Amino acid sequence: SHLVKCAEKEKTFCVNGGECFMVKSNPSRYLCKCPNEFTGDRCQNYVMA
Amino acid sequence: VCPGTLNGLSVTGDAENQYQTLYKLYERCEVVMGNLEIVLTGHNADLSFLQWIREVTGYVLVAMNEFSTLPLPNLRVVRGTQVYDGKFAIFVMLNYNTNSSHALRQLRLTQLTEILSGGVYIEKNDKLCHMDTIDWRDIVRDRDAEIVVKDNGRSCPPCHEVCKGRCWGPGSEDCQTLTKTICAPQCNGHCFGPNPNQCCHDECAGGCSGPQDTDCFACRHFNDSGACVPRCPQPHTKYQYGGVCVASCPHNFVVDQTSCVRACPPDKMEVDKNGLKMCEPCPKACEGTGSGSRFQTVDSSNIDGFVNCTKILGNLDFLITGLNGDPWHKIPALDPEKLNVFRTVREITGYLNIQSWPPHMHNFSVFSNLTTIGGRSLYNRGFSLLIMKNLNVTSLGFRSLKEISAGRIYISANRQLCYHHSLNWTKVLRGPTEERLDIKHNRPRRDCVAEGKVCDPLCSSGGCWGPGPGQCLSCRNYSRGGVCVTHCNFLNGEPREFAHEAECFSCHPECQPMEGTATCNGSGSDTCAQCAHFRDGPHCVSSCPHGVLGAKGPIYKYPDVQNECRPCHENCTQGCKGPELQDCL
Amino acid sequence: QVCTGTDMKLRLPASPETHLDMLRHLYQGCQVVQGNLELTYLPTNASLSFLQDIQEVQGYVLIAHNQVRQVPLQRLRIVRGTQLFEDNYALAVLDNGGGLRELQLRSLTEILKGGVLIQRNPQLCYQDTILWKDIFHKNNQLALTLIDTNRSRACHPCSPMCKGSRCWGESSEDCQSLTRTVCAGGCARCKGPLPTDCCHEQCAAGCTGPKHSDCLACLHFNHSGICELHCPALVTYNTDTFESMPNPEGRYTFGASCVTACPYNYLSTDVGSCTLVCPLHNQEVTATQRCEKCSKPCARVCYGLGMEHLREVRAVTSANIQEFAGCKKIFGSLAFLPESFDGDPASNTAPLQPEQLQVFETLEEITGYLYISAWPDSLPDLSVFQNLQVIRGRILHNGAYSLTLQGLGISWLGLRSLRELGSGLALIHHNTHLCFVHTVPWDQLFRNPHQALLHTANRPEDECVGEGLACHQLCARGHCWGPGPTQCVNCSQFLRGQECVEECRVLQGLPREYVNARHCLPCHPECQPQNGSVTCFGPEADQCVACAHYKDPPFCVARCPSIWKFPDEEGACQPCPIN
Ligand SMILES: *[C@@H]1O[C@H](CO)[C@@H](O[C@@H]2O[C@H](CO)[C@@H](O[C@@H]3O[C@H](CO)[C@@H](O)[C@H](O[C@H]4O[C@H](CO)[C@@H](O)[C@H](O)[C@@H]4O)[C@@H]3O)[C@H](O)[C@H]2NC(C)=O)[C@H](O)[C@H]1NC(C)=O
Ligand SMILES: *[C@@H]1O[C@H](CO)[C@@H](O[C@@H]2O[C@H](CO)[C@@H](O)[C@H](O)[C@H]2NC(C)=O)[C@H](O)[C@H]1NC(C)=O
Ligand SMILES: *[C@@H]1O[C@H](CO)[C@@H](O[C@@H]2O[C@H](CO)[C@@H](O)[C@H](O)[C@H]2NC(C)=O)[C@H](O)[C@H]1NC(C)=O
Ligand SMILES: *[C@@H]1O[C@H](CO)[C@@H](O)[C@H](O)[C@H]1NC(C)=O
Ligand SMILES: *[C@@H]1O[C@H](CO)[C@@H](O)[C@H](O)[C@H]1NC(C)=O
Ligand SMILES: *[C@@H]1O[C@H](CO)[C@@H](O)[C@H](O)[C@H]1NC(C)=O
Ligand SMILES: *[C@@H]1O[C@H](CO)[C@@H](O)[C@H](O)[C@H]1NC(C)=O
Ligand SMILES: *[C@@H]1O[C@H](CO)[C@@H](O)[C@H](O)[C@H]1NC(C)=O
Repeated sequence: SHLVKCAEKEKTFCVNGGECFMVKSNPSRYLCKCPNEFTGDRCQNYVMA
Repeated sequence: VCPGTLNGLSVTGDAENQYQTLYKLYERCEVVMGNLEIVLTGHNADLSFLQWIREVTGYVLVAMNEFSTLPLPNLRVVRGTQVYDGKFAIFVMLNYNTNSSHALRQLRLTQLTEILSGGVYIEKNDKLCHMDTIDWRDIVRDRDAEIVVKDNGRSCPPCHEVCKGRCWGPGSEDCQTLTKTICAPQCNGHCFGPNPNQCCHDECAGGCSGPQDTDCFACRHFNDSGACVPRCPQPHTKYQYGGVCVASCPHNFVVDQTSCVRACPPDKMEVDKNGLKMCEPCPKACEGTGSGSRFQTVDSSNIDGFVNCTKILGNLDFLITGLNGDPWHKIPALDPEKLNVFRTVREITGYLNIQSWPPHMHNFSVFSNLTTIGGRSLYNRGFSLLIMKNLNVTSLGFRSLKEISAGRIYISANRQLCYHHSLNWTKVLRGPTEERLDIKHNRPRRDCVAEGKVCDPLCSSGGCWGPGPGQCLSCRNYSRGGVCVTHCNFLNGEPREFAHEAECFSCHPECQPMEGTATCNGSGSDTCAQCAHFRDGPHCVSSCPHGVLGAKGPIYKYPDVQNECRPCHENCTQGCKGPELQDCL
Repeated sequence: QVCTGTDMKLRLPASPETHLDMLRHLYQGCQVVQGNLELTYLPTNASLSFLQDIQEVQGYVLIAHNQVRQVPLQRLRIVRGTQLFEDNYALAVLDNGGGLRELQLRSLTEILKGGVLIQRNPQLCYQDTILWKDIFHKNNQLALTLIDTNRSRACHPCSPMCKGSRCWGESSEDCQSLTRTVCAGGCARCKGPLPTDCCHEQCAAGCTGPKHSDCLACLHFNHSGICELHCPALVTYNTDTFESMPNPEGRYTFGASCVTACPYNYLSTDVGSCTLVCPLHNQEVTATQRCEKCSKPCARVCYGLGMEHLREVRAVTSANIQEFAGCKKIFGSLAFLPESFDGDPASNTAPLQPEQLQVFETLEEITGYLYISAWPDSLPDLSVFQNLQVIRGRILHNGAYSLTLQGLGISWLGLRSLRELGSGLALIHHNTHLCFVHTVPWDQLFRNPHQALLHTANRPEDECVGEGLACHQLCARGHCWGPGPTQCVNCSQFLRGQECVEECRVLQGLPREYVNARHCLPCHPECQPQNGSVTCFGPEADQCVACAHYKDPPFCVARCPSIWKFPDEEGACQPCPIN
């Protein structure tokens, strides 16, 4: 698709999950795909109920 | 009405988990209290649940997903109170598959009438048609806002002839309706007709049905029982609370010039009056964390701001990244001993949210002096107390907590948490609790009782926060400070006491202990049944006074045969043995 | 360009000799009048050119008992009617017989409240030719007009070029403009018969274009050229975050426009309103002044005439003078009339005595005016008010005067402490014995560009010289309130206890003193006089150069105390060994 894996100096952006991605988009745009139990822009919060 | 999200292109789980989360949040939502974010949605998603959204408080983001149409036919107002990149209220980016099998071709925003703040960004969409056929300046309120609508489609069809060159799609049902760029020169806003006498009211948003302050889709400021106004009635009068006019301010908010606010201005303090609190012209500005503040969690660089804090003006969040560190910002892990800085806090005005705690701490004893949790600011919706997934905690420990002023409780998934089963929440959470507790997946009652993890026999039917005396909400018989007892030392015991408000208080040091009756009726020198030593008027003393300076200068008294004290002769030195001149020392 | 006008109705001028100058000082340079515009009792061919700039009157316009042929108000656009002349009238033209021949009100297109009363003017032409219905606002009004046509003059018809024969005068420039009764659809105001000529709904008099920036006069408030329904709040509210904030663009409400601060002599409020009187359950607090709310029972306040229980009371009398005992600031005015110092056979009230006037000895500030038209013949001055510093003039006598003295047997004013006249004119006339008026630096008492002193019929300057009446030779710049060394405005030498002298007795004399800034003060009784040198450094026993009696180390003392101390060989006090 339109995403690639974060470089080793960038991978610490996402927490708890670690699935950090970069948008291929002139400024840098950081994504993370969180585990089922985590949410928020960096996966920092638990999912309720 | 539903809460919004703030994920910034991040997603939770796989394609089906992402759809089910999006579906449940917006299933029957009319007004989004935050942002509307649709990111990485699959081509097989049924998005018809979005047909009921009419108003969005923040921004609308649709990015890197594939589906033919965006079904928002009833969205009129985007308020833009939160703006993506600081520029754009509507953000549409890269919505097509790189193999061209699926892509977003139509937005279907046929009723979008006003954007009150921010611009429009629609860029890099190879199959998205009719974006250069929309008069976006008829929709955007702010003349200085940036609009970027460029690389969208190549071989797109023309608009239907009835659309007059402006449309959302290839048909009459998709034509754009203009409300501002077709007005009489006098209106300076949206209209409901071409005549100078058909302009909408200044206080109305999203278009109007007539020229009045009630014939409007949405209000720009306050809604006063159907009327849109720039301010609520001033000295009948009404209070300004969250975009509506109300007869009285909620009990958990403080009044500042007829407005209800979460906290007072920098130059005012909260003062208790009759029922409600008011802001008056201060104490240390101990600000909280979470949404609306500078940081998301208590951490190794943030916890120092709570030294000598008694009242937190905001929320108190403990997230995993505030305990184990955060390498992305070079923040070291938090020293568990520094959590004792919260033992001085008596009130939190917002919510208390604990998602992680140190592995060697089995309770929350650092909050044992906490008496009130406020509901002025809630975690998402409803919840003002949140304790979840703490796998080493066996008791709550909130000894002093007597009131939660508003909101809901979320205590769940704490596999070791035990004593809370006995806790009578109706005496802690103000108002009805049947629909507000949500307590699930903690240590089973079966195993909690079977292992003997229950509260002391002197503890009342109100319940408790832990295993021992002083952790109960109330006790069956008497207290001695925090700790509860079977009885007071009134008629027996080495120290002796008296009753006051079901607590035991000691008798004056000079009080004579009684046998068969109460030793004293108070802690004073004049509240005892008998004097242990010498009597000086109504007060019992260890000896008669000598060298005392009063209204007439030095005062000296002598004891009698019954140990009562009497004044010495007016011509004595440093005392006497009697009332006569020859009795002087 | 803003002034408050007058409040005379049909009453006679206080001073017919200065009446035209009173009107000229209040109105010369004004474009907006905050009160009533009253042009009454004018002489034939009066110099009325100072009225040509007025565009707005917030109250009523009264023109009455004048001998002048025309009044130059061609620029007046709007009369708002916030105060009405009698029952439901905003424009009143009465008994102008010389007399008026033409109204010439060319610019007048709007009256927001009240009718038109034009009666007994047996020279006026066109009062019955004007379509007064186009001038009355669209909003519901009684819109009553009483037009007297008994002009007794052969007036020419409106210029042959005047469409519909509607005009203010005999010339082609005098035609009435129609801006309401000729508009398309529902428009209250327009430039012409087309829908495209309609004015913005916040315009009052009319407009030069369709926008709320094109109005000739604003219907509600003028926000720096933009006509708006409300003036921007000082403090705003966020409905999404539940917080209050200061507004960087917030403004104060003053008359019918927005300002960044209240004008001098006006009290600010927490809602942005600029007022003269604080609302109920508030206090007046200084910094510039503002009104603040009471968080506990409000402090005791002294009130004068026109305020609270004295609103209907005309003057201070023996039945109310005791209400000012112990007061420093009076909220209201003071008036002393012939009725104050004489008897009242109907109310059974005794006359005031000179000994009762002493209740004002503690008075420092008056919020209204000071009007004295009677005063005891045994008092050669106004020394009862020698401690009066500030007269605010928030309430003015007849709407114009804050300090007025009429017909008093006074030799000099004597108002020593007076340093400010916050607003209003000063009127001093018919005081046949009064000399010290030209000796007062009146230019240092006034604050507003529209203030001046008006005087006539007082003691001539040549008689002041012939009787030897002049300022004491120590008075700075020759400025004084009376002939005595205690009555200078300021002095070149030493001030003592409010009495100017050439020398402070520091180096010579039986008593000895010390200098502190411009004042000369006595030394402590225990200080030893030094012949040709300094005796003390201040008023205390421990500030002496040498002791007159005994030296007790912490201070000079008459005798050693009996702690028990004894005099030693050097003249000092030491603790005794016997205790
Ligand atoms: C709302 O408030 C605004 C701002 O206060 C107000 O606009 C102002 O109107 C006055 C009206 O006189 C303007 O004053 C002019 O200033 C220019 C400066 O060069 C002068 O040349 C003008 O002189 C004319 O009038 C004189 C009167 O005697 C004549 O002698 C002379 O020959 C000229 O004809 C005049 O003094 C002022 O400049 C503006 N201010 C701004 C910022 O535009 C407005 O009128 C208020 N009302 C409405 C409905 O908007
Ligand atoms: C102003 O607030 C009132 C409620 O006090 C709104 O009236 C409600 O509107 C919803 C819209 O679907 C209806 O379902 C409710 O039944 C209405 N309530 C009542 C009592 O009629 C009104 O629409 C709001 N107006 C604006 C512009 O926001
Ligand atoms: C313990 O819990 C019960 C509910 O299980 C509480 O019962 C309340 O009893 C009062 C008696 O007048 C009723 O008015 C309330 O409506 C009842 N509450 C509910 C939710 O039904 C009882 O108050 C609690 N006891 C203590 C000591 O906390
Ligand atoms: C306030 O903070 C300082 C920081 O060292 C601390 O020493 C002091 O004891 C605190 N005061 C109180 C009342 O706790
Ligand atoms: C709270 O935790 C401490 C941690 O060592 C523990 O010693 C204590 O037993 C716990 N207290 C209660 C009342 O459960
Ligand atoms: C209140 O705070 C002090 C601070 O150390 C603590 O010792 C005490 O146990 C607290 N009281 C309760 C009831 O938890
Ligand atoms: C006043 O005007 C009326 C208008 O018709 C007239 O009849 C009446 O005679 C006039 N009064 C006098 C004294 O002329
Ligand atoms: C008073 O007069 C003297 C004359 O030299 C001058 O120095 C001083 O500044 C004056 N003070 C005032 C308040 O006018």
